[PDB]
Amino acid sequence: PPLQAVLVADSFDRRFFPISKDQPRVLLPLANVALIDYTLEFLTATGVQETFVFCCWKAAQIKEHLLKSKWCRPTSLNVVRIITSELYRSLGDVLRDVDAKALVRSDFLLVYGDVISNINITRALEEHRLRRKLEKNVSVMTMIFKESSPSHPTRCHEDNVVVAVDSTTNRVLHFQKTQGLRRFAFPLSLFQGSSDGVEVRYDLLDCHISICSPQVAQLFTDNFDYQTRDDFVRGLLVNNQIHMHVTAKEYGARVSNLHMYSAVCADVIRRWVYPLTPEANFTDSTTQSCTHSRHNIYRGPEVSLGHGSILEENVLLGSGTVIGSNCFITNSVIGPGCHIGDNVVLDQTYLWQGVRVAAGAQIHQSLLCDNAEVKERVTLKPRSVLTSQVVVGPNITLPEGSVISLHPPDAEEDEDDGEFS
Amino acid sequence: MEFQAVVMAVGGPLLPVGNKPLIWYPLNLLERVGFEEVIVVTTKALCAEFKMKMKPDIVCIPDDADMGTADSLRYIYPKLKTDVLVLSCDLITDVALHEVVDLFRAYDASLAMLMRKRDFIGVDSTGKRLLFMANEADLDEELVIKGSILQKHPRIRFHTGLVDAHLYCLKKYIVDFLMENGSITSIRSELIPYLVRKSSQSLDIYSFITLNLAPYDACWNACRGDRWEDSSAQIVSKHLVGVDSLIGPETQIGEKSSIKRSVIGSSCLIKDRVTITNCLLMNSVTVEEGSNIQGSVICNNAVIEKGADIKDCLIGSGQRIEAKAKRVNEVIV
Amino acid sequence: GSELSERIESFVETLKRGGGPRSSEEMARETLGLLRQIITDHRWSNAGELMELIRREGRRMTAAQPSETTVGNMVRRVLKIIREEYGRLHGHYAQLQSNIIEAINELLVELEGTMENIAAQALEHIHSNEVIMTIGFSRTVEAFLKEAARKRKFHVIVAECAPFCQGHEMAVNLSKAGIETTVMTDAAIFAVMSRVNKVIIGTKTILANGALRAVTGTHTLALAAKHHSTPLIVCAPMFKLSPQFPNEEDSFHKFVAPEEVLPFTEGDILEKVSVHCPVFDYVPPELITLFISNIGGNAPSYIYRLMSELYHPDDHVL
Amino acid sequence: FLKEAARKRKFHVIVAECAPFCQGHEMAVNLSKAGIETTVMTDAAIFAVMSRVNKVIIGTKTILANGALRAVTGTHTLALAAKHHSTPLIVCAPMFKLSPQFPNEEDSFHKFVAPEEVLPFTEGDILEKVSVHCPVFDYVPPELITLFISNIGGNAPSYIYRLMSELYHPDDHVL
Amino acid sequence: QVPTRKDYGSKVSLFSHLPQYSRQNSLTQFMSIPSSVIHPAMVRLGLQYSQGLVSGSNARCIALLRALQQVIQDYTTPPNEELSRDLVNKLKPYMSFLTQCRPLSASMHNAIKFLNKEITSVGSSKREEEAKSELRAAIDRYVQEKIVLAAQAISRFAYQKISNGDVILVYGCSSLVSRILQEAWTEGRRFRVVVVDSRPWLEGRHTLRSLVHAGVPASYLLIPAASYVLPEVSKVLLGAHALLANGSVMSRVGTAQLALVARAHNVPVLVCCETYKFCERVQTDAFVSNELDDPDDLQCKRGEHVALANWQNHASLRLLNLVYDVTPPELVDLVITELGMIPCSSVPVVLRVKSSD
Repeated sequence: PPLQAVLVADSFDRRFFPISKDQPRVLLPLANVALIDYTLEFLTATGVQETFVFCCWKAAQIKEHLLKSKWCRPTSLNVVRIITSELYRSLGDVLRDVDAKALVRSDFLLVYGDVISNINITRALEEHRLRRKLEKNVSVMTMIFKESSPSHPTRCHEDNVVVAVDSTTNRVLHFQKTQGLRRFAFPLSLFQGSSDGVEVRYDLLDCHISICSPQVAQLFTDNFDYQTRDDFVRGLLVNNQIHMHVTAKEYGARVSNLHMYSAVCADVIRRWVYPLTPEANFTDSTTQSCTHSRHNIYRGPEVSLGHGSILEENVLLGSGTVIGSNCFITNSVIGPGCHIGDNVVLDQTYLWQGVRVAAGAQIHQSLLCDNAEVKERVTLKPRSVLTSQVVVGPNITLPEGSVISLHPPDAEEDEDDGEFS
Repeated sequence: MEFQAVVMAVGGPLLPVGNKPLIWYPLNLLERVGFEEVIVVTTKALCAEFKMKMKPDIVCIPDDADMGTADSLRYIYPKLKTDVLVLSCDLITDVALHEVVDLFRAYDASLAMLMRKRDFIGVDSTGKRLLFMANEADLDEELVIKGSILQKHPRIRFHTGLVDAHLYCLKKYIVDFLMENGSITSIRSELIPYLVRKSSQSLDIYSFITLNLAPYDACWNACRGDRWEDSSAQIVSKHLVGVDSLIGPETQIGEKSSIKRSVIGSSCLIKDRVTITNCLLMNSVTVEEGSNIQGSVICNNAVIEKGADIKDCLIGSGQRIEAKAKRVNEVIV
Repeated sequence: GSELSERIESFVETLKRGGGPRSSEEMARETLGLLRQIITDHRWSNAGELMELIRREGRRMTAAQPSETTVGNMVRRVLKIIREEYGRLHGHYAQLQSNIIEAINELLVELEGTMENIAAQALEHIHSNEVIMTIGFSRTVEAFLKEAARKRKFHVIVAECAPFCQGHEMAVNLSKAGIETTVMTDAAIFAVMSRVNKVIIGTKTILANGALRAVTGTHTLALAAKHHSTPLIVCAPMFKLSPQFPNEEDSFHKFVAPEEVLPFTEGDILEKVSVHCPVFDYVPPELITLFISNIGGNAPSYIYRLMSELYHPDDHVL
Repeated sequence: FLKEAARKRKFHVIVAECAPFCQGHEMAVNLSKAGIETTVMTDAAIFAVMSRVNKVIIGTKTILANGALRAVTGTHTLALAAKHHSTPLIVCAPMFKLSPQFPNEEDSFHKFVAPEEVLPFTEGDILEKVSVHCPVFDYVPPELITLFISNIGGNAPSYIYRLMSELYHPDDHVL
Repeated sequence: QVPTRKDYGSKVSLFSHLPQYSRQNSLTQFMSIPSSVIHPAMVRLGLQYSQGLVSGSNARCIALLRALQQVIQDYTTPPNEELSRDLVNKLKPYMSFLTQCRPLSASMHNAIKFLNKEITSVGSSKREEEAKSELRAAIDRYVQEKIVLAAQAISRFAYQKISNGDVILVYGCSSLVSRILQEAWTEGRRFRVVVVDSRPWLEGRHTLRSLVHAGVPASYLLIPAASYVLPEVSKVLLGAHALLANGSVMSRVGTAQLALVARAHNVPVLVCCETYKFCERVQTDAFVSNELDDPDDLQCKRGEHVALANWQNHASLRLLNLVYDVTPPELVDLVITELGMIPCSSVPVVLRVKSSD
C-alpha cells in the first residue's frame, strides 16, 4: 500500500525580499488562507495520508497554525508529522537529516510549501511505480509539471526552463535552467546513443513536485556537496535515471518571488484551479464565508458595499471589510480587516489583515501587508511593496519600486515612517 | 508554369550499374508523371548516345568536366523559366513524388525535401517545418540553437538516422539570388544560409519528411541496385529454374542458370551450370559451369568460367580469367 | 462515533472532488448509506437532538457542493419519514428507528426500479419513420432510447453538450445496439430541428418552480424547439425534485477551470482575459411539455402539491 | 409544379380540398394518374398533421399589393397552423395575377355563393331562423408567407411592392 | 483526362445535392504534376483553397481573383480563333476544377459572373494584349474598391453605432469584423468585447488574438453556454458569409442560434455584408446548399479514449456538422452594408439599380 509524502518550506530568493522577515514564507496568505494548506490539500488530492512538513524558521508560528488547522484534529485522515530543528540552511540539508533519521519508507513525494495544484498523481504515480518495478529499479525520479505557453506571465524571467526529452519514453535527455541568457547550447552525451529521435521542447516550467523513493536519499548521501534538486538532476546527467511527465489538464507551479505570486493569484480568482476553489472554504472557519456572483466576484461576511460603488471583475473580500462608496476595483484581492474611503481605486493589489486606506488614494499594482495605514492622495506606481505597519501621509506620489519596511540596511525606510527619516 | 526539372550529372554514368546506367532510372520516373518539357543536362562524350531511350523530348546540354554543383546552375540560367525540381545521381527514386511537389504548392514555401527512409535536423511536431541541421563532421562544436527561433516554436523533433535525398523544389528567385551571390557552391550545404528568421524576390521555409532505403555514395551503390521495383518482355528460354530476376533479350538463356536477386543482360551466355548470385550480372556475359557469385557485380563483357570462384568481392570491366578466386574482401576485379 | 465521521468526510471529499463516476444513482446510494448508518450510529432521548444531528449533517454536506442537490432532497425525504413517524407515536422511543430503516429500504425498492419504469413508459409516445434529438445523457436517457429501439424504428440525431463533451459517450453507447444515430455539432441544431419532429432531453436536477437546471446547451435548444413549437420532453424521475428556487440561492450555475474550454497553448493571450463557463443552464418552467416520471406523465406545473405531500415543506430551512 | 418536380424525385403530397363544394378531389384524381402516392383528408384535420409536415404551398387565385394574399377559403386557418409549427410558407403565384387593390379599401372583396353547398336544400323546418353564409375567398396577412416563386425567380413577401410599382402605373387604382 | 472525385464513408440521404468530402487525399492522383488543361497557379491556389487555411470569404475571393489574374496575365489565345467564348470555354472547366476541388461559396460565383461580364464586353476585333491589360486593371480595381472601400464605409458607419459603457459579442470570423472592432476601439471608445465560438473549429481564436493585440478586454466561451451571456450584453454583432435573396444571412455554424437566443432575451442583432455577396437563387432552409467539413475532427483530449475513434468500422452510424447555414428573415434586424443601415427584408432592391431605373 504505497502512500507516502514529505513537504519542505525553505527558500532564500533574496531578489524581492524582506517580506520574509516576520510574516515569513510559510504563512504567506492568498486571501486569509494558508499556502501550506494549498500544498496540504493537494497532497490530500494525492491520496496519501502521511506527510512530513519541514520547518525553516519561526517554528512556533507553525505550532500555532497547525494546532488550529483541519489536521490538528486526530479524527482527521491525512496525518501530518513535523520536524523540530533550527540549525539548517538549505534545501537538501533537512532532506538528508530526515533520511539519516531514516523514518522514510518508500516511493514518496517531495514538494515545496508554495505549490498550488489540482492534478491527481494516481494516473502518473502508479505509472512511475510501474516503470520502477518492471524495469530494473533505475528510473529513480520523475519530476512532473505542465504543458504551457511559449511565454507565460507566471513563468517569469528568473525561473524559465527548456527541456530536451525522449521521443516516446518521456525520459529527460537534457534540462537547463536558463536565467541570464539569450541563446541555447547543448551537451552531447545524449545524441548518438539516443538514436531514436530527439524531442526538444521549450514549453514547460519547473515546480518541485518530485515523486521519488529513498534510493534518492542514498544518492544524496553520496554527494554531500549536493544542496538542491538542481544538482541532483544535473548529477543524473554525468553518466539512476529520470523521466518527466507532461500533462494537459491542470495548473501546478510555485513562487518564491512576488511576481508570479501575483500571477498565481490572478489564476486563483478567475479559477484556473478548479476543483480547488476558495468558496468551498475547505479550511474550517466562518471567517472565509463568501459566495459567488457575476464575473467571478465574491462577497464575504459584513460586506457593506457603498452606494454606487461599482465592483466589477474578479475580486473578493473577507471579514470586517467596511467598504466606502464610489470605489472601483478590478482583478485584485482585498482581504479581511479592511476600511475604504471614497474613490479608492485598486488594481491588482493585495490588502491583507488589518489594512486601512484613506479616500482618493489612487493606487495601481501594489503588494501590501498586515495592519498598514495610507493617507489621502497617495498616488502609487507599479511593482512595489509595503509591509508591517507602514504610515505614509498626504501628497506622496510615490515612484515605481520602493520596498518600505522596518529594516534599515535593505528596506528603504527605518523603524519610523517612510516619507523621511 | 512549373515544368522544369533535371538530374545533377554529379553527386556531392560510366561505372555505377545497378541494373542500368543509373540516370536511366530517375528519368522514366519523372516522365512517369508528365513533364513533356524537360532537360537532361550532361557535362564529355556521353551526350548523343540515346537511341535506347525512346523520348518525348530531351535537352542534352554538355558542360565543363571539372566543376562543382552550382556551376551547373550558373551555366544553365539562360535556359529556365520557372520552378526547378532538380535531382541528382545517388538518389533512390522509390517513393511518391506528387505529395512533395503539391506540398510546395500547399504550404507556400519556396522549397521542399524528401527526408524518408551524426545527423541532427530540426523539424516541428507538425513535421513539415524544418528549422536547422547538424552533421557528423562539421558540427564539432556541440550544437547551439538561437533564442527567438526556438521561442516562436515551443517543441521540435530531431530526425536523426536519416539520409539526405538531394531533392530541391525551388523557384526562380533563389536561382537569380545564386546568380547574385555566386560565391557559395555545394547545394547540399547551402541550407545553413536559410534565414527563416531575419530579400529580393514574411518569408517561409518548409520541407517534406515508401520509407524504403537509399544508396551509399562512394562509387558503387549497388546495394540499392538489387531492386525488385515493379523480367517484362524478351526472348526467353523456359529452362532456367530461377525467380526474382530479369530475362535477357538478344541473349543466351537456357537451363542450369539461376539468378537469385540478379538479372540477365544482353548477350549473356548463361546456359551451362551458372550459379545463383545475390549480386549483379550485366551484358555480354558468358559465366557458367560453376560461375559462383556473392557481392559480385559482373559488369559488361563478363567472364568467369570452368569452376569459377568468387565470393564477397565485386567485379568490373575487362576481366577474362577462369580460376581467379575472388576472396571475401572486395578486391580489384 | 468513529465510523460516521470518517464516512461523512469520505463523502464530502468525493463531493469536493467532482464528477466521476456517472451521476446521482451512485451518489444517491452513497447518501442513503450515510443516512441509514447515521440512524444506527448514536442514541437519542428525543427526536430534537436527532434533528440537530441530521440538520448539522445536511448543512455541511449541502455547503460542500450545492451544484448537485439530490443529497439535499434525500435528506428531506428522510425528514418527511422521521416526521410521519414522530407523529404516529402521539397520533417516546421504541418503534422509531426500525420504521426509519424499513422506510428507507422501500425507498431503495422504488429507486432501483426507476429506469425499468421509464422503459415501461417508453413505448407510448414515439413510433416509426421518426426522428428525435438529445443533449448529453444520464443513463436514463439511453435507457429510454435503447429500450424504445428494442422493438421500433427511428433515426436519432444528437448534438452533444461540450464545454467538454460527453454526448459522444451516449452516441457510441447506442451506436452498438443498432440505432442509426447521427452525432451533431452543438450549433447546427437550428439547421435541422425544423426537420425534426420530437425532442427529448434528460436533465440532472429539477426544482421547485417546476423548472430545471440541466446540462449545458439545453436552454438554447429548448427555446429553439419552442420557436418551431415542437414538444420538448424532460425524462427526469420523481427523485430529483428539489425545493430550491433559481435566484434565491447563490449562482446554481457555477464554474470550472476553463482549460476545459481553452487549450493552454496559445501564447501571451490569456493574461488580460477572464474567461468563464458554467456547468449548467437554466430553462424556465413554461417550456417543458411533459415529464416522464416513474408513475406516469404529469403536468409541467404539477409540482407544489408534489412538494406539500412528498416532503416536509416546513423544512425548507436547508 | 408537382408534375415537374415528381418526375425526378420522390415526395409525399397531402391535400385538404377547398370544399364549400369540393374540387380538391378533382385535383387528387387529376394528379394521381401519374402516381406520386398522394393522400386526401377532411378540411378540419389539418392542425394535428402539421406536426409531421415540413413545408406547405398554397395555390392562390388573387394576390394583392400589400403582400397579403386573397386565396380560397381554409387557407387562413392552415396559415395560422403553419405559423404555430414554423414550417415555411410558400405561395406559388405568378407575377401575372398580382393586383394593386387593397383589403378594406375594397368594400368586402369577399364573394359569398349560395349556401345550398353548405346547408343543402333538404333541411326541413330549420332554415328560416338561421343565417348561413360561406365565402370562396379568405384574407391572410402579409406577415405569414415567406417565399414567392415567379417567372423571373423567387421574391420576398415585401418585394412584390416593387413588382407592383414597376409592373403597374401606380395611379390606375381607379377601375 | 476528365477530373473525378469520390465520397468518404457513410453519407446522409437528405443531401443528394451536396456531398461529403474528406480533407485527407491528393488532388493529383488522377492528373499529373503538369496538366495541359489546368493551370499551375490555379492548382497552386486551389490546393491552398482546399486544405483550409484560406478561410475568410474576402480572403478566398481575393485569392481566387489573383489566381484568375495570373491566368489572364499570360494566356496567349492562339489565332484564327475567337476571344470571348473560347476564354469562357477554358475558364469554366477551371471553375469545375474549383467546385470539385472544394464546393462553391457564391461570392466567387458573383466574381466569375463579373468575369464573364467583362470578357464579353471588350470585343474580339480589338487588339487583345492591351485588352488583357485593361481587363486585369478592371478586375483588380474592382476587387480593391469592393473590399477596402466597403470596409472603410462600414467602419465609417461603425464609428457611431457603438455606445460607451456598453459591451458587444462577436461570432464568426473575417478580416472585416476585426477591422470594424479595432477601428471602433482605438478612437476613445471604452467597451469590452466578449468573443464566442463553437466546435469542431473554434475559428474565432483568430478574432480573439487580433482583438487582444488591439488591447481590449474580453471573456471567451461557447454558444452552448450562450444562455449565460444574455443577461449581460447590450447589443450583438454577427458576421456573414453570403446573403440569400429574401434576407437570409447564409453564414457561420451557429449564427441563427445566436440570433434566436438573442431575441429570446431581446437584445437586437446586427450583421455585416457587402456588395457582391448577393446571389440570384433563393431557398427555404439548410438542406439544399450546405457543405460538410471533416467528420473525425470531433475529438476530446480527455484520457485515453477518443470517443469517435473507431468511426469507420461502424456502418449503422452517421454524423453531421453542418457549417454553412441559414436564418429566417424576420429575426435578423438589419445589415450594415456600404449603402447604409438598411433593414432585412428590404435587401433585394439592388437587382435593378443598374440602368438608372
